[PDB]
Amino acid sequence: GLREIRVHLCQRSPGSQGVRDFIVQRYVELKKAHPNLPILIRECSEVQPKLWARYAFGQEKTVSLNNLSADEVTRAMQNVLS
Amino acid sequence: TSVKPIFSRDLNEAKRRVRELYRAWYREVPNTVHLMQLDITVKQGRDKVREMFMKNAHVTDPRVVDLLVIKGKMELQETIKVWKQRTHVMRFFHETETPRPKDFLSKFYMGHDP
Amino acid sequence: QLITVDEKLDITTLTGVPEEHIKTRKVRIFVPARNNMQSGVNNTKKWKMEFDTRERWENPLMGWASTADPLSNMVLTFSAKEDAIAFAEKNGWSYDVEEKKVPKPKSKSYGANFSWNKRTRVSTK
Amino acid sequence: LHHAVIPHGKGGRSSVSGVVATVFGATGFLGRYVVNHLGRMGSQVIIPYRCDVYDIMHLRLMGDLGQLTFLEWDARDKDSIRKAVQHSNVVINLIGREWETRNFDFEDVFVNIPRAIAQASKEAGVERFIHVSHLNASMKSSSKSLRSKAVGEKEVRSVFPEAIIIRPSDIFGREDRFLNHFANYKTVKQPVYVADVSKGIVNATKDPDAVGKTFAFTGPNRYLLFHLVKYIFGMTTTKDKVERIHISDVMPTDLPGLEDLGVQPTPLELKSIEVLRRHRTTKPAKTVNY
Amino acid sequence: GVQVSPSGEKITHTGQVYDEKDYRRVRFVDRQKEVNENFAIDLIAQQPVNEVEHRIIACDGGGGALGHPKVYINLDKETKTGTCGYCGLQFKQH
Amino acid sequence: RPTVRPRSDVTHKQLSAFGEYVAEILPKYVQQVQVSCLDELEICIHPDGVIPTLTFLRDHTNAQFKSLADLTAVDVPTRQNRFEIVYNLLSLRFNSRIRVKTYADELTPIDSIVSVHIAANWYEREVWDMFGVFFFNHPDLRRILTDYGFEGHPFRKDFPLTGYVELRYDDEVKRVVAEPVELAQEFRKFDLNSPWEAFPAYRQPP
Amino acid sequence: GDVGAPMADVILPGAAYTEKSATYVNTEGRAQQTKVAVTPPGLAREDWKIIRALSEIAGITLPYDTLDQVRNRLEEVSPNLVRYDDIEETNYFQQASELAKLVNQEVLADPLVPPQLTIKDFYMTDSISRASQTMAKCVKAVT
Ligand SMILES: NC(=O)C1=CN([C@@H]2O[C@H](COP(=O)(O)OP(=O)(O)OC[C@H]3O[C@@H](n4cnc5c(N)ncnc54)[C@H](OP(=O)(O)O)[C@@H]3O)[C@@H](O)[C@H]2O)C=CC1
Ligand SMILES: [Zn+2]
Repeated sequence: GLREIRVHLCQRSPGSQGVRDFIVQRYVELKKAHPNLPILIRECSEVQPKLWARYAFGQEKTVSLNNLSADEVTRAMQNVLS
Repeated sequence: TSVKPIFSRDLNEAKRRVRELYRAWYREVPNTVHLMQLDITVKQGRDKVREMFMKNAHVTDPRVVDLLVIKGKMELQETIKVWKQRTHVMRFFHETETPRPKDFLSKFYMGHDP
Repeated sequence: QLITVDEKLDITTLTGVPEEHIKTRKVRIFVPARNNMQSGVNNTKKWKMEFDTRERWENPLMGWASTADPLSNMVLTFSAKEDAIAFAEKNGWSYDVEEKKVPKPKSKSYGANFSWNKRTRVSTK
Repeated sequence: LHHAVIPHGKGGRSSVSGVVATVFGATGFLGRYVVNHLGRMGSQVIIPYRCDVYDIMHLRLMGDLGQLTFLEWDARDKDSIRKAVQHSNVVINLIGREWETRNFDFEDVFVNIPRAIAQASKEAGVERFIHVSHLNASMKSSSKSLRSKAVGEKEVRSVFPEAIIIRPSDIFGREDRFLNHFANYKTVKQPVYVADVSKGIVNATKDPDAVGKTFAFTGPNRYLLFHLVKYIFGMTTTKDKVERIHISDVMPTDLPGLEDLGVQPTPLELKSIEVLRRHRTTKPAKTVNY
Repeated sequence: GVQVSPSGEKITHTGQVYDEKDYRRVRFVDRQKEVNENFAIDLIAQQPVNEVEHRIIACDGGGGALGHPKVYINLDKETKTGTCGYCGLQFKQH
Repeated sequence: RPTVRPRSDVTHKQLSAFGEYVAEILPKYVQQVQVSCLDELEICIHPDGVIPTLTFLRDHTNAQFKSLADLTAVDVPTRQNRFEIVYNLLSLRFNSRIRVKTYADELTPIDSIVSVHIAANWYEREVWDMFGVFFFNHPDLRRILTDYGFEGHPFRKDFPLTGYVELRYDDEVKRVVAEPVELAQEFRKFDLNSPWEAFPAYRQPP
Repeated sequence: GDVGAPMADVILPGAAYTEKSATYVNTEGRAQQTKVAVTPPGLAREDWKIIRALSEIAGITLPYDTLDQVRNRLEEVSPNLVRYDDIEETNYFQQASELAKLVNQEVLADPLVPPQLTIKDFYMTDSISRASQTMAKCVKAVT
C-alpha cells in the first residue's frame, strides 16, 4: 500500500545525471497518470541519489541511484510503483 | 602523526603497568576497610575498582594510559598512607544521591534532561 | 625515541569532567555578532566557543536565579576556527560551527545626493 | 497548581520539589531522616516543636536556606495547629511514645491528637495526610499502645478518608530503642531501616497511587528473637516495652508493601555493624519462617 | 501608604503581595513582614512646584556635592511642568 | 612628565646584549629572545633545554642567576602547545632578573629541575595539580593545594569557576558527602570588553 | 491559549521559539535554526519530545531520542533542512508549467485585495502579537 515517493538527488554531479534525465523525460506523464500520489522531488548538494518510497503503516525502502542511467532509473521507479 | 612518548612505547607495556597497578590496589583494598571503619564489603570495594578501571578501557594512547597510571598511583599513595579519610573514599559510591534515570520518559516527566 | 600514534586525540578521561557534562551537551563555535547599538568592530575579531543553555529557575526565598549547570558562564576565546574545533574534538564535545559573516564592500558617493537625473537625490542636507 | 509549587530544579539541596510538608514528630528518631529526605530535594518543611531550641538544631543544616520553618506549638493548644497545617499540601504525623507520662496517655497521643491534626488539615484544605503506626496494630493486643494505634487509624480515616496509613515493624538505626535497648545489658521478628521507611514516606508524598491505602514496611528477612539477640551480643525498663518485644511480627497478606513505593529493603546484616560498634569495648543469623 | 490585602498582608511601595493561595506566607507566621511606610511617590507629590523667571533652570538637589549631577531643564511648555529625572522636583516658567 | 613613567635605556641595552650573549652561547635550545618596554628580558626555549639553560644561568660566572623567584604555568587554549611554563630567576651579584619560558601540552611533559633549584619541589607539584602538567624525575608529585579525591585541573581555562561538585554534611550517613553543584544565585557573566580599539600599537592585521 | 485551546479536550503546553532549538525556513529555502535562550515556563516541554514520549506510551516507540537524530530524520525526508544558511538552486519550472497548463479553472470577478491594508493590521497577526500589551498601545495610537 504505497503512500508516498520521494526522490533525493543532486546537481552538477555524475551520480544524478540519470535522475535529471528521468525528471525531464518521465515525470509529467507519471503525475498525470497517478495525480493523487505525492512525488517529492528534493535536490541538494553532494549527496548520493536515493528513492525513499513510503508504504501504508510506517515503513519505507530506499535504493541508491548513483552512476545509474535514465532507463535504469525508470526501471527502478516502475519496480517500486509495482 | 609521530609523537614523543611517556613511560611506554606501546599499549602492551602500558597494559602491564596497568596490571601491576591493579595488583597493588586489589591487594591493598581490605586494609582500608579495616583501618578506617567503612561499612562496605571487600566485594563491593573490588567491584568498584574493576568498574573504575573499565571506565577507561576504550583508551588507546600509551600516553593517556601512563598518565592514568600515574594518577592511580597518586591515589593509592594517598590511601595506603592514611591521608584520605572515610569521607574521601566513600565519595566513590554516591550513597546520597539518585542518578539521572536512563529513560527518555523518566527524564521528560520531571525535567528538560536530554 | 619517537613513537607513532596516529589515532584521534582524546583527553576526556584526564579532564575529569563527567559523562553528563561531556556527552549530554552541545557546543557552539562562532563570532559574536556586532551590537547594532554600537559601530565598533573590535569584538568581531576573535572566535568564541560557548555551550547550550539550561534551566535557570527562581529561588523561593529571595527570587534569585538558580542553576545546576556549571558551564553556563563558560566562554572560550580563539584566534582560529581550526584551533577552536581541535579543542572541541580534543575535549569530546559535539559542536556546531558558524561562519564569519563579513559585511560587503559598498560604493559611497557624496555626490550622488545631488544628481540631476537619479533618485538618490536627497531632500534634506 | 500555583507557580510557587512547580518542581523546578535537578533534585538537589537548592532546588524546588513542590512539596510543602508540615511534619509533626521531627525532634525524634524517624523525623531526623524524614526531614533530611524532604529537604535534600528542595522541599518546604514546617516543623512544630515543643522542645527547647537546643534540641532542634540538628535539623537546621539538612535543608537549604529558607526551606525550614521552625515554630512552636502545644498539643493541648488548638489554634497552634492551624498555623502549621495551613500553607501546606502534605501533612505527616510521626508522634508516639514508648511509655506513658502524667499529662499524655496512649489514648491522647495516638487517638485524640492525630484526630485534631487531620481535622485541621481538612479544614485548611491540604491534599495529603500520612500517618504512621505499628505493624502489629490490633485491638487484641497485650500492649494497649497497639490498641490505641488501631483505634486512632480508624479515628483518622473517619475525618480524612483519603489518608495514608503506614505500618512498619521494629525499626533499627542509630539512636534507636531496639538494638540499643537489647545491647544495653516462639517470637519471630522482621525489622526495617529508618532509611527505607523515610524513603517510602517521602515517595508516597508525591506518588499518586498511595491515597486511601495502607502499607506494611517490613524487612527482607525474619529472625527468631533468640538468634537475633545472640547476634547482637556476638557483634558487640517498661512493661509495655517488654510486651511489644514479646510479640512476633505478622506476615501481612497482599497488603501494599515497601517495594510498591519503589524502595528496596536494606538487610540488617549490613547496618548492624555500623549501629553496634559504639557498644563495644562473626557469622550471620539463619533466616527462617516460623 | 501601606494598605492591607484580603489575606491581611501589607502592600509595599512596589505592589508585592503573596497571593492568598501562596505557601510562601509561612515565613511570616509568628513573625512580621518588614515594610517601609514612607512612600516617596507621595512624599515628593507633597512638595510644591518651583517657579522661575528663566526658561532654562539648573538642578543639583541642594549642596553642590551631596546632591546629584547638575542637570538643565527647559520650561518652554507652559502646558506641564519641568521635572528632574534625579530628584523628582518640578519647575515652572511663571 | 609627572603622570608618565620614566624610561631608562641603559637597562634595555644591557639586557639586549645579554640576550645576544645567551642566544649565541646556546643557539640550540633557544628561540624568541625579547626585551620589553619596561626593561624585562624573556628568553623562550625548547622543552629539551630546561636543565642546560638553568644550569648555565646559575653557574656561569657572568650570570650567577641563583634564586628561583618563581615557577608558573599559563593556559592559552588556542595554540597546540597550550601550557606556557615560566621560570622567573634572580641574580644578586648583578641585581638582575630574567624570565625563561618554554611550552607544553597534555601528554607532553617537562623535565624537572629539583637538581638545579630545590625550590621547585613544590612549585612543580602545584603546576601538576592546577594545570595538569607532568614532570619527569620528580621524587614526589601529588595533590598539594586541592582535596585528596579532587578530579580535575582547575586553573585551566575550560574548568568552570564554581566547579563540578559541592560538599555538605548529611545526618543519615554522618559524613561530609559530595554532590553536584546547585547554586541559589548563578554567577553573573558581565560582558565588558569594548567594541572600540584602545591600543593601535597592538592592532593585528586582518 | 488564544482560539483553539478553549475548544480543546486535552491541552499539552509547549515551548516558543525563544525556548527551543528548532529549524525554520524562509520563502527562499534558507534553513535556519534558533538557539535556546530561556527554558520553558513550568511544565512546558519541547514539542518533539512530547510527541516522542506520547508514541512511546502508546506503543509506537519512535526511533528519535535526540535532536541530532531528529535532524538526521529531517535529512532523510528532505536533505536541505540541515544545510543551514545555504540556498539550493532549482531547475524544473519547465516541467512545472508543462503540467500546470492542463488545469482548467476560471478566475472570478471580485478583485484581489490584500488583508493588510493599513499599519493598523500589521500588528496583531499571531497569538504572540495578540498577547502583547504593547501592540495594543500601537493599534490604539494609530486609530
Ligand atoms: N521504632 C518502632 O519501634 C516503630 C515506631 N513506629 C512509629 O514511629 C514513630 C516515631 O518513632 P520515634 O521516632 O522513635 O518517636 P521519637 O520518640 O523518636 O520522637 C517522636 C516524637 O514524638 C513527639 N512526641 C511524643 N509524645 C508527645 C507529646 N505527648 N506531645 C508532643 N510531642 C510528643 C516528640 O517530640 P519531642 O522530642 O519534641 O518531645 C518526639 O520528637 C512513632 O509515631 C511510632 O508510632 C511505628 C512502628 C515501629
Ligand atoms: Zn534634581
